[PDB]
Amino acid sequence: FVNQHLCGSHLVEALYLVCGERGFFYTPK
Amino acid sequence: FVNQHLCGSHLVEALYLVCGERGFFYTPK
Amino acid sequence: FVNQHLCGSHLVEALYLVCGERGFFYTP
Amino acid sequence: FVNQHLCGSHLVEALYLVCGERGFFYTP
Amino acid sequence: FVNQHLCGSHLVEALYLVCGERGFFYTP
Amino acid sequence: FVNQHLCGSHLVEALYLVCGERGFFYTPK
Amino acid sequence: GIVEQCCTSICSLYQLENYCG
Amino acid sequence: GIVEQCCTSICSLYQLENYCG
Amino acid sequence: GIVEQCCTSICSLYQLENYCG
Amino acid sequence: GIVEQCCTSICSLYQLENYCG
Amino acid sequence: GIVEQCCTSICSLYQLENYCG
Amino acid sequence: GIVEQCCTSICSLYQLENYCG
Ligand SMILES: [Ca+2]
Ligand SMILES: [Ca+2]
Ligand SMILES: [Ca+2]
Ligand SMILES: [Cl-]
Ligand SMILES: [Cl-]
Ligand SMILES: [Zn+2]
Ligand SMILES: [Zn+2]
Repeated sequence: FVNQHLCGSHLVEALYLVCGERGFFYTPK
Repeated sequence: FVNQHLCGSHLVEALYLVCGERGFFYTPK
Repeated sequence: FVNQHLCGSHLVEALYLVCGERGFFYTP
Repeated sequence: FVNQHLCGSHLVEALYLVCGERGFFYTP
Repeated sequence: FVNQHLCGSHLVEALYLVCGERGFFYTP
Repeated sequence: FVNQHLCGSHLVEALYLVCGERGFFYTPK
Repeated sequence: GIVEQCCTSICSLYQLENYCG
Repeated sequence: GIVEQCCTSICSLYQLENYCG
Repeated sequence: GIVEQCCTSICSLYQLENYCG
Repeated sequence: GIVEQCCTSICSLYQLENYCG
Repeated sequence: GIVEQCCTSICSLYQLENYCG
Repeated sequence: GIVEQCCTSICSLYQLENYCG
């Protein structure tokens, strides 16, 4: 799933930034 | 706080790769 | 389109390296 | 120095996401 | 194409982490 | 040293851009 | 999930805040 | 300049938004 | 702009330089 | 904490796996 | 070559390790 | 090596080109 992998890579970097001290969860398909 | 922020940015990218389908829940302090 | 969004992310990282001390204005 | 160069790489990536369609200027 | 350039950018980050002190060869 | 580990992560991304179709060897020794 | 919501159309940073802890 | 403001003392996302177009 | 130029077809380092300050 | 364990001494890919969910 | 092997079908970390020095 | 040369002093893209294939 190359597109989904590239998307998730950028999603985690954005969540890290947006969520700050709250942290976040990444749950792929 | 800058070095910890930069470090954590690379850690979540590493977790993304290592954890794969399992996903992860990133918590900072 | 998400793919164009991810492309732009890489473009600005490239501009950072290529432009050096000149900097750059990213105008999407 | 290097630590400042690496900081800037991350700054540019965050500006990309924060600024959206407004774009941004990167002046260092 | 662009898709190959963007995929390769992520390949080299993954190679960096996986290979560690061995290093690696990136050859398209 | 983590800061050296983070530096190498950016080095390989710059090498990717600079070298293009030439590719490159990352020899961290 | 976040891949369904955000990997074919763009999610704003406000939308991404839904996945914070 | 953004480097002086944000690479010694960390910048919030609001502070970063100061540099948008 | 740079997106229309460099996301539909790949841009050289010199082509990216045209967007510098 | 992953930050405390891994941001001044390098963590192996093995050690990081302990943080997967 | 790695691009042909891993940019149309996804590669695992084990398959990536094929390219370590 | 690259690490000793480029992590204590900033390397230009031209210096980085030495490590090209
Ligand atoms: Ca990044
Ligand atoms: Ca990255
Ligand atoms: Ca990067
Ligand atoms: Cl991508
Ligand atoms: Cl860094
Ligand atoms: Zn990408
Ligand atoms: Zn970094």
